[PDB]
Amino acid sequence: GVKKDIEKLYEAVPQLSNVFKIEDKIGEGTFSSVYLATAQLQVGPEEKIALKHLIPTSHPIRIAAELQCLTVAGGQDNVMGVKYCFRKNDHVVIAMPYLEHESFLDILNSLSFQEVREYMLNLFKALKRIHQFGIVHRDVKPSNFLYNRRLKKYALVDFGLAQGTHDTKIELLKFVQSEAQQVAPRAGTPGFRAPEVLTKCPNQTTAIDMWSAGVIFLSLLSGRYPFYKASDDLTALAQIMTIRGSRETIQAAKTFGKSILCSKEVPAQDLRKLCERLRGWNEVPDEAYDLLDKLLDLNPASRITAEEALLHPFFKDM
Amino acid sequence: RLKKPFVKVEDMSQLYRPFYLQLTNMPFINYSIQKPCSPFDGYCECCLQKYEDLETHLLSEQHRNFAQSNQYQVVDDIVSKLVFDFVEYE
Ligand SMILES: O=C1NCCc2[nH]c(-c3ccncc3)cc21
Ligand SMILES: [Zn+2]
Repeated sequence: GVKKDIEKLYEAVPQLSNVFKIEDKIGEGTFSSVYLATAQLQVGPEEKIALKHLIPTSHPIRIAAELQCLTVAGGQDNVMGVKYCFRKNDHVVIAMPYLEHESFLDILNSLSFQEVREYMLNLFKALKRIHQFGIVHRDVKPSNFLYNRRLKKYALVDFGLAQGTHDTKIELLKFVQSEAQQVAPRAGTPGFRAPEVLTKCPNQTTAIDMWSAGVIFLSLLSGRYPFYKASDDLTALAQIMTIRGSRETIQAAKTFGKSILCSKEVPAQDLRKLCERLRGWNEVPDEAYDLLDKLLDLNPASRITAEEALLHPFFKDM
Repeated sequence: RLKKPFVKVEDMSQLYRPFYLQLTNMPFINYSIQKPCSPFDGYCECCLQKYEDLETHLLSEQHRNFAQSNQYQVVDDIVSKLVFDFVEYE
């Protein structure tokens, strides 16, 4: 079954035969697949390695763009780095150190509250890091944030969808087109996309990743994943308005050039009651919901930023 | 004019056609459904063309040309700047 996939990967990129004993396929996705492999390091130890095989219909700039993010920003502050990369015509394979990780669905309702602060803490380190380089990740969700619960190790992965801030320190990102114009932009998961993305706003900043982190936190606090179950963008928005209020969403969207009509008005929810009813878990401090509120700021200009988040009172003393 | 429930999004500066969502029911927050359920419970970038079956498109000569061209130099450039550190066998 996967035996065929593996075999075909060796057929695709001959050079892999020399270096890797490919043991298994661990993931598939729209734009790539990920294998587990073993290799020998010149320095002596044997290493477990993840091999990400990109879809041969990928543009070369997109490939190089992803790779450059991994070279510059990666390897530090819970951001994934790159050991080496192999090409044979249109087949590229990126090699990364391998982090054995949990399913989010699994650990979801079993983490202590402390592990939740630590998880959130560590995700903002990673976003602080990518945000300094002006990388807009665009697909922040639990499956792109590897968590090893036993080793307490973390890793943001996948820059296959990234864009740059207008002043990105990452040169190739400047050749990636935005969805606003229609290389091509790649669609992300509706349920982690911020309202300015859902409403097709031409100006898209790193704030969009912060909102995604908010959604993750909402899942951690409420015990529900996926929190927003939607297959198109507007459905996602309609669900957001149910949580954050339709009036509040209409007002906020005026500040970024979008006129939103909605036929049924729905009030904003108190975040504490919402999470408590959907569920250290006896004394979740106010600071937690206060932070969630700032992450799920409907206004991208006022939304809290990664380095601001790290200074939140929620995070004293760590 | 529009059957309810609906949502309409318009670009205030006319840069877009409005777009729409019509549902049977608006989302509703279900606190009764059980943990962990939601309370709400192609194209080749290279050849700039759509296809139906990947397998065939990959063997098509439009794609096979690109695949074999110099375009991947920008990839190549980033790559030859990394340091190989695995053992290679013959
Ligand atoms: O780049 C990725 N996109 C989707 C999922 C994924 N998983 C990994 C990964 C897994 C384990 N160790 C390193 C990278 C990398 C990736
Ligand atoms: Zn093609």
